[PDB]
Amino acid sequence: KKKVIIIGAGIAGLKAASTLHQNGIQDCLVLEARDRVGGRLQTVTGYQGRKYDIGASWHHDTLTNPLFLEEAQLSLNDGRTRFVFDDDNFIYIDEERGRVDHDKELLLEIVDNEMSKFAELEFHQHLGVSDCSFFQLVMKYLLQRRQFLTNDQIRYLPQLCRYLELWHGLDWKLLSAKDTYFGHQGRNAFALNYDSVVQRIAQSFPQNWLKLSCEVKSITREPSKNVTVNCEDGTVYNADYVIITVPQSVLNLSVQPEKNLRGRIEFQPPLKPVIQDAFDKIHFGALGKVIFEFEECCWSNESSKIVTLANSTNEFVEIVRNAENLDELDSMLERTSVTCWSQPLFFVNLSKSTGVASFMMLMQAPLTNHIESIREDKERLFSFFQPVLNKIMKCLDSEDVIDGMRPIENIANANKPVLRNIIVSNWTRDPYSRGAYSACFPGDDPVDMVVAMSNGQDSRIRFAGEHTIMDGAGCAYGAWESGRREATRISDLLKL
Amino acid sequence: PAKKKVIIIGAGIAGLKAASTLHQNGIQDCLVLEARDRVGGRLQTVTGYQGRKYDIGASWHHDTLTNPLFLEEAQLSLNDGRTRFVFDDDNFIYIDEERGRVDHDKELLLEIVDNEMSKFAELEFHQHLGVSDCSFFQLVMKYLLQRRQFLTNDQIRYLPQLCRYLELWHGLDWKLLSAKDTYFGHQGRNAFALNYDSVVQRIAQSFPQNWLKLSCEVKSITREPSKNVTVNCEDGTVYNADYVIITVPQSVLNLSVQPEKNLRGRIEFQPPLKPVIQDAFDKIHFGALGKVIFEFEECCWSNESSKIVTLANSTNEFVEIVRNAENLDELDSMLERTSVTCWSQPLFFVNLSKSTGVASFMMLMQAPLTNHIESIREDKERLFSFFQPVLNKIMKCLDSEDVIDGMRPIENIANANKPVLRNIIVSNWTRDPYSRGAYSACFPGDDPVDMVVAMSNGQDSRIRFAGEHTIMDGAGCAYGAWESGRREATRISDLLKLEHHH
Ligand SMILES: Cc1cc2nc3c(=O)[nH]c(=O)nc-3n(C[C@H](O)[C@H](O)[C@H](O)COP(=O)(O)OP(=O)(O)OC[C@H]3O[C@@H](n4cnc5c(N)ncnc54)[C@H](O)[C@@H]3O)c2cc1C
Ligand SMILES: Cc1cc2nc3c(=O)[nH]c(=O)nc-3n(C[C@H](O)[C@H](O)[C@H](O)COP(=O)(O)OP(=O)(O)OC[C@H]3O[C@@H](n4cnc5c(N)ncnc54)[C@H](O)[C@@H]3O)c2cc1C
Repeated sequence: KKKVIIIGAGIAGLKAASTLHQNGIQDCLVLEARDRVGGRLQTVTGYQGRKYDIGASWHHDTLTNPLFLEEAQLSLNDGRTRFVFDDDNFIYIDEERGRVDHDKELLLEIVDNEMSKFAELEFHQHLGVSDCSFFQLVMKYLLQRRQFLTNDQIRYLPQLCRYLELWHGLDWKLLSAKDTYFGHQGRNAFALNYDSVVQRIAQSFPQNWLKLSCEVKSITREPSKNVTVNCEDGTVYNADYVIITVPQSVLNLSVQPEKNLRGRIEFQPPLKPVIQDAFDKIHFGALGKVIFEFEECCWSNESSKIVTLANSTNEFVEIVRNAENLDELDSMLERTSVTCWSQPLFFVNLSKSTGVASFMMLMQAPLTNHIESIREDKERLFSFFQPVLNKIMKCLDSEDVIDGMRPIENIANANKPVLRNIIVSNWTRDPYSRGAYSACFPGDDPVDMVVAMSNGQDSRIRFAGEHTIMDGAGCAYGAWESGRREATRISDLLKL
Repeated sequence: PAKKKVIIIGAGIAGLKAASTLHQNGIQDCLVLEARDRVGGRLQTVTGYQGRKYDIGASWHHDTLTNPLFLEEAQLSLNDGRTRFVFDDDNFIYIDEERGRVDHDKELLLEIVDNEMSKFAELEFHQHLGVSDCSFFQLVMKYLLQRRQFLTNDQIRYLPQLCRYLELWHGLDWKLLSAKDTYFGHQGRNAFALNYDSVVQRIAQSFPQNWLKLSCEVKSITREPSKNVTVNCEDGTVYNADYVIITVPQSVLNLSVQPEKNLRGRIEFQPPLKPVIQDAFDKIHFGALGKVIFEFEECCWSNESSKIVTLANSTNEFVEIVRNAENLDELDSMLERTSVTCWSQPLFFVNLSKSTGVASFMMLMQAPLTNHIESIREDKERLFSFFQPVLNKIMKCLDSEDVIDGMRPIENIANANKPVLRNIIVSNWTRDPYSRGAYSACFPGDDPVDMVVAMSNGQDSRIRFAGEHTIMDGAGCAYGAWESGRREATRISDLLKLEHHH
């Protein structure tokens, strides 16, 4: 039947089909479980046709990102704007204090810088079976350096640096301090429609290759040198090769009993031991998103980066100043319910960088699942997030946010910000994502997963996806790369 | 010919710490020979207007996460409430002559593109060797060419100027400075020594004061083949030592591998310095971080920040050139074409009023300016004229007015919010024969590791070396010198403990 069958039509599978096509391979299929292409790339339409990337949103590592360069070379030719560089001076807001960023007395970014360097030291060339929760690492720093920090620095620095949760979508007690501090190949570029990247790659191979709304339920290497793919609807396929691009979290279901779990793939012979073992040394984070769409911007556009700090206390300073050592420090902090001030929140002020009166808010586990479980209660959401939204507005030279999500406009706003809609992501609940992207807990190492994935179940069952490659690991451009990788190798093999 | 266990040449912080450690262990009959009438070497605190003191040599403790000297200081301050240092890392205020402030600018965002420029550099150099060095200037050109699609015009105009404050971490213009060694990461914040002479005297008074013998310049070090070191002061005194520890600045030691015996400071080695050692002098060179102190009557300006960098003049034509070049070679060439002014290079200014109370700026400067400015350090009114534009511009950006030359007090009452320059102090290191520059940075192609190896392994088992130029951790830095003196002395201590029964 089919020369190559690609499972999943995310950026991996799409690039893999595109490469297959580019090398002259025909009779390939792309089988996608969702009713759209793009996977964790998803541009959503909200109020008055504004568009948002509820999935991946930036090109990272833009000095070296081979996908981004590709995009830049297009913009160099047709002049149009595919991305904007929106790195900015973060505006940091504590509920009580207001703006703590760029402070003459607080100097929070400076000691943040010291803690990052402290972290790079505490790990690189020493090992010692280190690794601890990003939280544990920050406590260590606070112990070693308390003599050289003010009380406010001890209060507010540990909250400010929790902006790092939104890089992985994990709370700092779940984040590997090791993974917390990784370099970045340069500025970030906010994609002005990642769906246009998807569109570009998807229309670059025959559309009759793409079969939509077709979950795959099993894959079997009849040792007679072909691969049986069995879709859920019952259609079965005879494939020379298979490129499986299902998310890491999805593939993980393959190595547990009970196969009803939607998205799982039954492997016969099952995933070989060097594959199953890697799931122990790498996990999945829950970065989530919330879009607040306002009628029009009536707040300062000083910056597109605004992070609200979780509440901090005078007695956290005291406990720090008292502990003899880290065990005493960890133990003393034994001292509820969740609000919007209970964790850091990352707000992209789109009005400055794309001219659209909306905020793009990032959130993390454990908050992400809870907020995603109530994504349709738009009134709950307005209640939960109203406090930080007003603190933002007030620090941004505006006023409290009016709930204008159902009709009846009073006409007297003009300088009051009016919320018209909220969009929420769903990746934790969507059975075909089951989290955000690869992310490690303390004591993980992607290296095992990469190796296992990159070299295949056998020569016929291959793997692509953001979890399957070292450079750009967890990023859309790694996924992309991993695609071109598998397809290039198969292209050379078919091309006889 | 008196016999000494160890003889230390130079009473800089390598010498003093070495003497401190030797005494700490219990070694007796040691000697610190120093050519100057004072100890401290390139650490020296001077006094100016109304007794205000300034460290005209080293001012900061660097790498305070690890700097063992700093931790020693901080352990003492922890133990007695005394203020020995103050953390004075601030958010830089950047000043361009035309534009005024361009720091932390919502449109310009130079700090962020500076940061990417850093990563660009670091990506250019990694793993190892093969990489081939270049000038720091030329790298910034490379970054601009490679990245002009993603830089605004004002970014291309101003980023090159803003980043050159690295000249002031090295004392070297960006065309003299090695791209490789430029972004040498800093292990934490810095602490401004509140008197570095408190360090000097504390270490100086931790060994027998009769060991100290200032104003003796060492002019020859002769290793008798019969396992004894002869030392020759210029006053004719001759000494016999089991071990010597040379701590003269690399710039001074370099003269030993030239002829002309009469150069001030030069030591005559016999045997000559190891061919391993002579060679390392080609793979490292010397920096000229200078300093100038501007003392004003009182502080009548904004104390937003203790850190102010004035930008060398730039042009929009430069941007044009950057957009319209085809490659690095042709970019370099288009760049071709004034007389030097205060606006001809970055200048780093420390507003001590905020960090210490004292109404005085501590401005740092770099080769080639330093030597020219240091060579007119006595012509004060020439100094004032030369720095008056950047001084005035700074006061404009700090909510004050132009500076009144009040060096020759003729007085005025109607000065309450006008700044009055009372005194200008200038360093002198490039012209001091016993320093001959600041501390040694890297030229294009220099590998500082050669020196550290040739120094740290000694001329032989008895002629040893310490100093800022003789150690990896803290190279060029007072704690590098400090740790190096502990090194040679700790090793000598152990050897003499086992030396033939005691
Ligand atoms: C909130 C969020 C923000 C992010 N932001 C960024 C960012 O700014 N920059 C960045 O570089 N990356 C970002 N990422 C990560 C990026 O989205 C992913 O790395 C990328 O999409 C990887 O895609 P993939 O091709 O490996 O798999 P995907 O695109 O996730 O999925 C492969 C496809 O397989 C399909 N599939 C699953 N199970 C089955 C089955 N049983 N049968 C058939 N098909 C199946 C899925 O439906 C999916 O379409 C973000 C991720 C999240 C969640
Ligand atoms: C302007 C400036 C600013 C600086 N700022 C900092 C800073 O902020 N932080 C930092 O960590 N470092 C700083 N440094 C560097 C620091 O000052 C040096 O690393 C250090 O002080 C040098 O110590 P040393 O003991 O190796 O040499 P020195 O202190 O130079 O000691 C060498 C001694 O040898 C003597 N001598 C030379 N020839 C002979 C001879 N023939 N006979 C006898 N004696 C001789 C000299 O008189 C001198 O006393 C700065 C340097 C300069 C110039």
